[PDB]
Amino acid sequence: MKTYVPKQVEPRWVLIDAEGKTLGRLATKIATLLRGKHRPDWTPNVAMGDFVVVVNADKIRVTGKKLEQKIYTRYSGYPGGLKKIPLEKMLATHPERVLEHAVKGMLPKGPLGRRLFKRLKVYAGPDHPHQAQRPEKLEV
Amino acid sequence: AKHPVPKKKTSKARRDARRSHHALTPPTLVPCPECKAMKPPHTVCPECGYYAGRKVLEV
Amino acid sequence: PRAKTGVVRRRKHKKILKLAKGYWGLRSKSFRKARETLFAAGNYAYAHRKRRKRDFRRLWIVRINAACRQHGLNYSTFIHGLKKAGIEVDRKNLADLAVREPQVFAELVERAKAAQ
Amino acid sequence: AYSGRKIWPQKHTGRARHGDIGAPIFVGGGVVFGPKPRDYSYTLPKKVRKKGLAMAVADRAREGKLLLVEAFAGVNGKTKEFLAWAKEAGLDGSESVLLVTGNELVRRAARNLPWVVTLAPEGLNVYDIVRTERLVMDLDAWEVFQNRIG
Amino acid sequence: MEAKAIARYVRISPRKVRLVVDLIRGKSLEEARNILRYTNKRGAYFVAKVLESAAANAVNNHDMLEDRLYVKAAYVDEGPALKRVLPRARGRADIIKKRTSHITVILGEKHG
Amino acid sequence: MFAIVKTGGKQYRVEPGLKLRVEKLDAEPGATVELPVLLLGGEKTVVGTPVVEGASVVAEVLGHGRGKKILVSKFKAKVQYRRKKGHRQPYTELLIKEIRG
RNA sequence: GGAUGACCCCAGGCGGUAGGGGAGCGUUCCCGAUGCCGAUGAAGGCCGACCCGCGAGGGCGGCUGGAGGUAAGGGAAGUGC
RNA sequence: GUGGAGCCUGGGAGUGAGGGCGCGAGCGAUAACGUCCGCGUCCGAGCGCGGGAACAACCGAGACCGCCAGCUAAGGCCCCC
RNA sequence: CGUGAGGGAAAGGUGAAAAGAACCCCGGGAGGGGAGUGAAAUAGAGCCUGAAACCGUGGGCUUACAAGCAGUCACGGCCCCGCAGGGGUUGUGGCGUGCCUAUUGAAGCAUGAGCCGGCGACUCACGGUCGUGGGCGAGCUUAAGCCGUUGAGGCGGAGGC
Repeated sequence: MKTYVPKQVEPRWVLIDAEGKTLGRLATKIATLLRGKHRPDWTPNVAMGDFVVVVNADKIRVTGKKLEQKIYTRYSGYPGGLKKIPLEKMLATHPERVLEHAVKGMLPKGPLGRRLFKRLKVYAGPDHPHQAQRPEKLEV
Repeated sequence: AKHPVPKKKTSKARRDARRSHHALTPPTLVPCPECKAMKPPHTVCPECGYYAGRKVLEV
Repeated sequence: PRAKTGVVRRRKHKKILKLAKGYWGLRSKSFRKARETLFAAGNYAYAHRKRRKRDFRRLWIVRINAACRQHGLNYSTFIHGLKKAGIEVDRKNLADLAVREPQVFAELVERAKAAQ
Repeated sequence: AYSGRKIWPQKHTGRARHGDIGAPIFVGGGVVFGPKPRDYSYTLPKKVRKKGLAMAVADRAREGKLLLVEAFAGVNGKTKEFLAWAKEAGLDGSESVLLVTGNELVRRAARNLPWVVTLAPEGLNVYDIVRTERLVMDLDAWEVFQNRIG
Repeated sequence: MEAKAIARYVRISPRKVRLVVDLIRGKSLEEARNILRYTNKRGAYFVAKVLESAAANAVNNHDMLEDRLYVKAAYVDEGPALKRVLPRARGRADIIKKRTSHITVILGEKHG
Repeated sequence: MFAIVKTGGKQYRVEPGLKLRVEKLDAEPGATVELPVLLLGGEKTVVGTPVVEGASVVAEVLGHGRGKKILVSKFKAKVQYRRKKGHRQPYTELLIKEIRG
């Protein structure tokens, strides 16, 4: 009978407070919301997931010794250009990245998966500039 | 020098895309105020012999 | 007598070349190149035919799973429920239900928590 | 007709390897296993020949297409003369005829007909029979025929 | 109506003329004549001769008006190359392809 | 009102007015078959378990056809194995007439 | 089952290099041919989303082409890149 | 025990560079993607399909074709998936 | 081409008939546009058919955050043919290590191949050995020749098995 495939719809804006939430145990979910696997009319090639505003990213909670033991990492393309920055220091300067880098590596690779990442808005909050979109609050 | 040489035939696409800057630009021209003919600015108009705005050149 | 190639080869070549229309550059211009893509096109169409049957099922199961967590339980439970219920509506149609006829699916969900 | 000189060195030319240009691998070259004059003749067992003539005539007779004649009315060479006679005999050229006779004159009359294949009796043979729809013979030919198959 | 003139077997190389033809495609016979005039390229001379010829044809055979002629379409095609020997170092002969162009120009009339 | 019916090993949701392609059934064109039902939908919502005892769906057999040709070709590298097969799938075209219960 | 290749039913086998075997396709040429097709268009070419064949292929149609072509059944090879 | 079992006679072969893995030894150094034998296996010829990130030979499984149907194997069921 | 012995090519086709395109127009010419001839002039002499590589022009779809053996699967958008369907294209998603050869093993950074077209390799003779379709069977068969034929076959027993 051919399978459903939806015509385009209005994307639902969602609000989430991090704060005390385990990084990535949270990120996991944001990812799902991004893809829209929570919507029963989900399509793989389409990008119909929610726009996800997270607020209070600075107050993400982490297990173990990772504050000073997880190291984020960037390579320029120069000799010795491997940059190693510890979690601590990441929170210390660009906190909204920590959750940003986590959600991304949980998104598919490819054109679309970069599209969905754009739909992630992260603010070491609270307060996000998206009063315009009226994001429905979500729990976990 | 050890006689360097193309490894692969350049594809038609890759070829022509070299030539995306090969296109000519038309001669820039203005009307000569006297005789009205088109000519390159800052030249003498070879049609009437005039430049600013006198006879310069017996044509 | 002599049977010169004559007409035969050109024809076997066009057959292939017509089969190769669409392909990038020489793959649609050069017979040989045509043949090599077509071989690959060959297996891919076979391999992906078999694969299409399991691409849709994974999709159905995604789509169903979502609809299932709307009513407060998971795909794996739900499916167990059906089997216990004795409901064998394939998940092609399970999917459709979940997206066209919410209510019926919601019926199916209850029979499923029921039989559990 | 070409020489047999090694067109160019076995090595170091960067070209492939070749001897002379008569090599069948050259467009100049000779053909590999091409026709040579042969002889397709072979000796078919006399008996088989004998049985075929036999069986060829048999089949035809089994179809009432065989017709023996005593002689040939007024055919004295002329083609229309033969026509006449053949008409009177049920031979209108709707059917094709192997006409077998040692009579020179009758053969000459029948010869130039398209629907007639003529033949002296020592010349009888299964093919010329099978080709033709209707066999028509002399008594005098019919004899030599039976003598061939004795 | 269309008038066309072709120059065949012009002993210039197609990729070189095409550069000049490419300038005047779609321009007003007036514009074209001008462009070609002060176009610094051997091809101009030739494209000119083809434009001009096609201009007459229009006016002269096909009842069209000079003040209305534009270049509806044009194109250069490759004709048979003149294969020439270029002797090189250490005994080797090279083969130069002096190339050959068929230059086409097709004039149409500008309605308004 | 729709039902979910089973035929040729697959299931489909059918409705009155549907032309539907199924695996070839042994059945003359113009004849008319009854498909078993595993669920009935809209207004009356009845969940066959696995089939709903009374129900059926009546369809008319418009006729039979052979689907568009599928080129099934296998190729094996470095081995000179190449097979070419032409495959047309036979089908039966159905006009769903009514639903029962 | 029928009565011997006619089809139907039922069951089982059907990855595959070297390689063995079996059934076909197409090319040139001969018999068929004093024939048949052919200018109301041969061969050949370019199309096709149509028909037949598992397939190699074969039709049918349109355009080109302008003088050849060659069946059912057989025969023989300079037979398929 | 009726199996692409077997035995007999004849036509045609290819093969006679193997390889990895498990196990048993010799050599080696209780080294080597080592080497040399034995039993077995798989790749060879299953570089077809699932797992193993990738990956001939480890696990799973011997692919006639089609399906937008169902049960499973190894492996898995946080997101990529 | 080679001092020479010697080596040794390529290159066939308008049409039924030259009726081989007067005259005019752009042009130094070449070429072309008209006119004219012709059943046909993309049969116009660079001439029958006019394949493919290859080069252009015009039209449709497409493409400047994208990762690739170039495809395939699915869905979607735009163009087209039509009026539950087709055709073209391809945005996104899944999947995906060219062909040949040689190899224990090749996408392989091992061989061969620029692309297209045409040429290119399991034959023939005489013996042999199985199989096989036939003929005849304690028998079977002729060879060279001769006669005949002018695509007609017959005779020939020497001989062989």
